[PDB]
Amino acid sequence: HARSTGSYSLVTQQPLGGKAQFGGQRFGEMEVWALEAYGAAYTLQEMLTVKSDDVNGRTKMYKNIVDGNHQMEPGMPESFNVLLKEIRSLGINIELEDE
Amino acid sequence: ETLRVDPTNDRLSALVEIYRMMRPGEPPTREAAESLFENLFFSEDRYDLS
Amino acid sequence: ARVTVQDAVEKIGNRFDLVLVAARRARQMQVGGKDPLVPEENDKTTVIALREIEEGLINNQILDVRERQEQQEQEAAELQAVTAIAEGR
Amino acid sequence: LKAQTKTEEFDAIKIALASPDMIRSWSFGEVKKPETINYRTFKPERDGLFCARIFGPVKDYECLCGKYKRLKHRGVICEKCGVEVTQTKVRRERMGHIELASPTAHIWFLKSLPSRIGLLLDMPLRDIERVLYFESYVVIEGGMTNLERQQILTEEQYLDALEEFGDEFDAKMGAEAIQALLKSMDLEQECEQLREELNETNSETKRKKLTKRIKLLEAFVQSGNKPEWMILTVLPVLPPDLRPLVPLDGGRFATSDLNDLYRRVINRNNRLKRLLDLAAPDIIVRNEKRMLQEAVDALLDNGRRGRAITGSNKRPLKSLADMIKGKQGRFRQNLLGKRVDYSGRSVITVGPYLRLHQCGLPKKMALELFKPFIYGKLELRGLATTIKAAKKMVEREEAVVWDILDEVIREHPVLLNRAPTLHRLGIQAFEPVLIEGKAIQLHPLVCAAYNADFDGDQMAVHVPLTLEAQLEARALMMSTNNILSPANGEPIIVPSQDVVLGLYYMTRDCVNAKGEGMVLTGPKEAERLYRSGLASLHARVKVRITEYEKDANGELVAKTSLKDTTVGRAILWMIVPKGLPYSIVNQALGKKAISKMLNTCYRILGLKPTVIFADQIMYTGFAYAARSGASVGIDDMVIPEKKHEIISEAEAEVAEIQEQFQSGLVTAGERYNKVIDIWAAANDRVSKAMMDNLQTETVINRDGQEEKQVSFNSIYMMADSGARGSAAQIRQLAGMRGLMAKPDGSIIETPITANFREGLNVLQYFISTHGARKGLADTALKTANSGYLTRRLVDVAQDLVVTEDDCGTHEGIMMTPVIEGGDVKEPLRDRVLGRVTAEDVLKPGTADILVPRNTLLHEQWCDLLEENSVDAVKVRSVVSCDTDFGVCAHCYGRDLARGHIINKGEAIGVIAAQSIGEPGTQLTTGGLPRVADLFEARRPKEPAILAEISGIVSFGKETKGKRRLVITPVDGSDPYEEMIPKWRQLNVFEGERVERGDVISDGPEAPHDILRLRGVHAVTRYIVNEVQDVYRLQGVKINDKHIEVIVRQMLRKATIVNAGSSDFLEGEQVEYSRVKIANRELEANGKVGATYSRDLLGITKASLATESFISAASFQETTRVLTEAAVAGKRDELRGLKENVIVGRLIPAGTGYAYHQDRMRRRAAG
Amino acid sequence: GRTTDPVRMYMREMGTVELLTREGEIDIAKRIEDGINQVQCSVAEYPEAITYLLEQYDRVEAEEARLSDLITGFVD
Ligand SMILES: [Mg+2]
Ligand SMILES: [Zn+2]
Ligand SMILES: [Zn+2]
Repeated sequence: HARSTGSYSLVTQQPLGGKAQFGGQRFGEMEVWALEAYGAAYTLQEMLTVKSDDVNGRTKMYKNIVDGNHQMEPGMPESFNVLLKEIRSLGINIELEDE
Repeated sequence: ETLRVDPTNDRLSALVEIYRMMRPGEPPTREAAESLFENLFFSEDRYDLS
Repeated sequence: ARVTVQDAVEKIGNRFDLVLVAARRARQMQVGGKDPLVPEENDKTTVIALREIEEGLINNQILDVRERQEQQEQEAAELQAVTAIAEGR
Repeated sequence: LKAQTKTEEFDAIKIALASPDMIRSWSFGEVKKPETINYRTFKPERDGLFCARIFGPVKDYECLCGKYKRLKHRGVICEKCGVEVTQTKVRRERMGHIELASPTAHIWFLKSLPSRIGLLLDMPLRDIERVLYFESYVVIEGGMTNLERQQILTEEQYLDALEEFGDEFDAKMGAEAIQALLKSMDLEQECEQLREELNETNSETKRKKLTKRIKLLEAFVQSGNKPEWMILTVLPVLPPDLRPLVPLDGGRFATSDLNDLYRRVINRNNRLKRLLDLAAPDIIVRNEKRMLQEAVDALLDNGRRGRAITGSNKRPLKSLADMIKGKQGRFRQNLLGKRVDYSGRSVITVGPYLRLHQCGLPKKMALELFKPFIYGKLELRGLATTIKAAKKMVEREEAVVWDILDEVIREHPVLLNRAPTLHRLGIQAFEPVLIEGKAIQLHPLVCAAYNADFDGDQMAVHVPLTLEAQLEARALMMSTNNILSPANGEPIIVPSQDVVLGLYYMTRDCVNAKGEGMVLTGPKEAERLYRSGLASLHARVKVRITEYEKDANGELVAKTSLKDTTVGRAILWMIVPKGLPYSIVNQALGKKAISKMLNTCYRILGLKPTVIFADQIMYTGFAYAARSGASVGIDDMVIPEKKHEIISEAEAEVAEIQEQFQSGLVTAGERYNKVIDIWAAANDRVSKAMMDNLQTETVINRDGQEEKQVSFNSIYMMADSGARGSAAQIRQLAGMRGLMAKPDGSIIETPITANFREGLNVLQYFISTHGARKGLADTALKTANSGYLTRRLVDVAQDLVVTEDDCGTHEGIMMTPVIEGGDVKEPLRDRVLGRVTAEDVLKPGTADILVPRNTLLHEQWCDLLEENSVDAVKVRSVVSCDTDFGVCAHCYGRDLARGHIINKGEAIGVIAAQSIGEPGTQLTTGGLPRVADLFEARRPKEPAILAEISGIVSFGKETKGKRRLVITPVDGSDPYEEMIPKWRQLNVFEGERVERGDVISDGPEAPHDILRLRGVHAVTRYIVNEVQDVYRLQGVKINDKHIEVIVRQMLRKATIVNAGSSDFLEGEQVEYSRVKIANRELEANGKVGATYSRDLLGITKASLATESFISAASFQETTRVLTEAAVAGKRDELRGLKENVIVGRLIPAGTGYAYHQDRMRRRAAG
Repeated sequence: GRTTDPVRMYMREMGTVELLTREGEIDIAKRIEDGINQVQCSVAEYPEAITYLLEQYDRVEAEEARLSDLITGFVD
């Protein structure tokens, strides 16, 4: 199996096969630790932000990949962004401070 | 010594403590305790070892 | 290809900062602002930057210096343009 | 400069209780109806859970009514039905609210184990609930009449009390009552009064609780939270798209359970309002209020009261707390895993042709993976008009695209990963080599690191998109850049099986073979002699060789001589680079020596030569092993001729002991033991028969009659070389195999007399089956145990990262060889290697400093230490490091995949945890559970006791269940008297002096003790040595370092004794504390500095305390963490790994360490 | 005791109320009649209550309202 940019899950925006065009490989906790032992921050960020969970960063990445500019303008992963709404849906006020 | 730990006295008492065990919180009734206890292991309907 | 980056790691100690510096330079080349300091073998900007670290003509100090110069190189151009903004008064 | 208003890049995060107005801030409208969608036109019914007016447009940039459809109209609120036309994405954002008729308790603050509303009001839970259900009346602000403020009354009691006192007395019931209680509460006054009461009365019982509660109160005050907020006035509604109604195939619909819940809360709420305007009796409106409470509770967190079930379906509906918690134990969707683009996977194959730095990548896979790169490159050179045309080109697979793919692949590494990722080598970067076929090819030398067999294991590929990822992969995760295990400096690139059989068969010698005794000019003509068929691969021969030694100063010396060697060793020597001596290849080259070859090569010539060397070794190994024609036949397994006789004699023994049992000469049990002993001894005999016969029996002739050497038999060469097979399995092949054991743990007294070379009958096989099944079960379980352990470990360490450079302390532990009971179970050289000296060390004579204070001891320094007789070296450790909130590289060690000192910013805790965890599969009170017991600090079952204080001791009082022990210090006061139960056999001499930490009894001891009585270095030594005993008994190599960092994380907290700033008994960070008393020792108070006592917390216990709450919410119980943090208004600053991973930004370590540092210093500054 | 499960704290709370006798129903209904009729009569004794009805019927015949928005009908 191989996938570049496929379809995406609705509830949380995440890679999902809808065509039998397969959903991406699942990058788990242990793999994250494996990246953490190495000094690689950017591989990990791109792994859990732009390559997956960022509804903005993914396309903005694609355009750069084709333009010949390798970068990432990551933004915030939609999982955590949903978690904020889920927490705030209760009587719990969770805010993002400062600058 | 099992009897000395037994809170009950007569048949109705035991049936009360059984019915209130199986379906607790709700007020016990004579016909209710009898019905339940007879319905558990003694009813051709609700019980079979075959 | 560059099989082992060890020599570059020798040139700048940290080895994480190696990734950083080589990155910054690799972008100086990839986004077209500059040109290689050493023959490109078809090596991608990734490896070209590493060769540049290995040959000791590129690191954080050198880069900061160059960029700091270019700031004044543009400040030289705009010199009349921005002073024409005396409309501030 | 104007600070800012709108979006910056945020730091930290805050959590707290929500005001009604604060809740209204988020809300863009009130949902007044349970209605969802219209049922024909599927458009949202206005003012409902799904609403275009409140939340957002159904379709992008379009009004609901349809009047304004143009992308131009944007900030416009439609005059018909107000909907601001904007992207439908905002329906995923905008929140809502519901105004509840009656107040309502928030289930999280009612039912959390330490009930917040309860202990804030100093009121029991059962009372509060009894009041909430209208099952009783509670007083509020009782005034001076008859009654306590928090006192609870009944119907009749409330009536009587009301008849007596009309006013100046107050009582309510239900939610409104509790809210009235919380609102009326004055925290400050309580503070003052409680401080006074704390001061006045002396009882442990009184002031313990007193101080606990005052601390709680002042904390809640400082929070910014006002108690009323635990009772919900307004209830926020979650955005529609986070609980969608979206359609399916067959015209069917599917929706989140929250709707079912929310709807209910609305209905009942509205109904309650109705029941107010209709002036209903109390009994009704009460029931409606309770129902509303239940509905809201079910919505927020379901399962804490009734567990409501979803419509038409038995399965309980999922609530918001269940949405947050997630599942698979503790996993928050970052933790369990996340799907990732630009990736793939497949079955893997060999590819021995590969250099160690590359891997075979299927063409199609590389095509689909690099697709955007290919698109961009195709129109970069102008082979495609536009991106669309590029797609059509690669989709047509036009011949021209393959070369473009060859371009985009070249310098662009790919990440390879296997299924059970344990240590960091579970993921490695490779250079892709385009290969026809659907299988991934993986370099054999790497197969060890992945623990990847070829039996159908699959591997996954990931593309390093951003430039920084390419350089991270190439300079960090690259294959050639990790040649060494992070656990120990030994090479992980060690040749595996076929290759080592190759080199073993290569340099070996038989007694007589073609070319024996002759002489050759050099290895070239030795090989030339061999390939032509003149000389045998193995024959004793003198040949001239030129070796090199770099032993000059950075300079290679050369020397030539006639070496007595074989033909094979001569040919092989051609590969060995430069400064290595010929001595290394002149031996038989087993799996062990062939490793030390690579190792020495690395510690001498550096990285590159070691890499290319290793590659060459693999190639030649495969080649020559293939040439050798090694095979396995049925006659390759030789059974002893004396087997049957051994069996017979041992069989006589059993009938002898049996005859003795028949005559009663021996008891049944003693009989059993006897027979079992004779059978075991027999097994040993047959084993040591077949071992001799198989090993030496080649009996051959050189120029004379005879001579005998080690056998050339296939299976023996296999087992001996280290390729595959071992004396045990070989023993199972030829000699009899074992005496099996019945499930209950007993061992059958009639062993398996047959073996695999012969047939096993019905019984023997049936009995073998249990051993097999228990084997598979046990191993499959120990995998899980290992994993759980690594989990706990990384949880307890993680954020530990090398931060400062040198803390500069002379502190360290004394390193001696382990020297256990025999001779040297582990040397000094291994213990001190790659570590750094705490202070300068002496020769046997002095004012001669061999190693000067803190210097990395590498192989040369350790060998210099070995030249001299020095038996002891004090060494800096990560446990003693003066640096707070991390470890200085100077205290850690050099150890890495590279020999240089540890880099600034590498995250050591994680690699330590991984290093301990990976080998855990191989571990077998004792064992892996013993390790787990150790790291958990658990007090053993039948522990010993250590002398509390030095000095002469004696026995006192009498038998109550404890016979008291009275200690007598020389100068100091006596009063320490410990109660020791006397039915435990003692050790301590009634008439002798015992040092503190001596043996007052026997049995294992709790490390809490060892820390307290013996000291910190003592306890860390105990942990490291015991766990290392466990691992080393299994043959596992793990450096003491990692264990030491784990230990440091275990001892992170301590409990103060003295005072002058903070509270007395508090468990707290020794980082915080030590930095505070180092700060207090000068300036401040002249010295008010407080004494502490170091504490020992188990790993699972130490992982509990984490400053960041976002981190804690991950692996701990989510609900409790969120509540308990929300009350104190705790502000998470991030700063750690887990939290930053969760929030999705750069890791504050490694490559990212530069960023955070630059940010960390900018913070709290000018 | 209270097992929670609000069905119960209802069932037991209403179960206290004693069933009505056939006479008690008529008693209570009579009480209702008494009560209401009091407020009706009290309304009848208010001058503004009359004048208002007048001003409203003058608006009904003036086509500013309908007869349904004032009276449900009289006795008749
Ligand atoms: Mg396998
Ligand atoms: Zn409209
Ligand atoms: Zn240190």
